[PDB]
Amino acid sequence: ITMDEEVIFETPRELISIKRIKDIPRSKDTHVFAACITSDGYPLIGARRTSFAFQAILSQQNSDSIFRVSTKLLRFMYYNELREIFRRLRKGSINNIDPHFEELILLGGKLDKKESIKDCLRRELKEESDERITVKEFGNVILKLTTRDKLFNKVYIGYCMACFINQSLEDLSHTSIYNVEIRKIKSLNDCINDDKYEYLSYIYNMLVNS
Ligand SMILES: C[n+]1cn([C@@H]2O[C@H](COP(=O)(O)OP(=O)(O)O)[C@@H](O)[C@H]2O)c2nc(N)[nH]c(=O)c21
Ligand code: NA
Ligand code: NA
Ligand code: NA
Ligand code: NA
Ligand code: NA
Ligand code: NA
Ligand code: NA
Ligand code: NA
Ligand code: NA
Repeated sequence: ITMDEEVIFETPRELISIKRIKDIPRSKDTHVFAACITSDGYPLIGARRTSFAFQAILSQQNSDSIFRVSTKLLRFMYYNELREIFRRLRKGSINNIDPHFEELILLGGKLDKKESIKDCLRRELKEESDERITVKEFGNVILKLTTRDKLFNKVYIGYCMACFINQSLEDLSHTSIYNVEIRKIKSLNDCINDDKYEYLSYIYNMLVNS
């Protein structure tokens, strides 16, 4: 990708614009994402601990005696989340479930006050991986990600850089991860059937092949 191509991807849930920019803004809480490449050359992706759908559902409750859920969202939730919703009612079965669902996200987080971009990336990578990810080298390319969530009608902005890390894929793939932010770190190329695979793959390719 050249300095001024903008590419717009669409999935059943998201529209996302990816555009190469020169500098990251820094205001209140800028969001910075790490596209991590392992020592053995694998692109990494996180499975968010809480799905976007279950986060939203929880935020929509307003009564101790009423629980409300759009059934369209059931296919975008984890097993434990579905169990929590239906734990008291316990009907025979439920419909529209995807047992393969995972909420794929680039690792990363919010920029602190007067925190450098690279320090933010190092710190968030450490927090989200239980101290198991360190950065050998940062890439040059900076992408701005603009995402519209089609289900909730919200727009999000973040910025992404490449992080070539010291760890191998296997280094991050024996021990389960205990974060409140992340339930798994895995190879993006183990996720070919995910709604997000095409645009995440594009991000990695643009960051390393430009
Ligand atoms: C709640 N939420 C967060 N994101 C993404 O996650 C990034 C950070 O999300 P955040 O809302 O800024 O902080 P949070 O993780 O504590 O919620 C955003 O820049 C978005 O990329 C989300 N992305 C989509 N498509 N839908 C969502 O509901 C959503
Ligand atoms: Na941001
Ligand atoms: Na049952
Ligand atoms: Na149902
Ligand atoms: Na299920
Ligand atoms: Na999905
Ligand atoms: Na994304
Ligand atoms: Na590390
Ligand atoms: Na290591
Ligand atoms: Na998806």
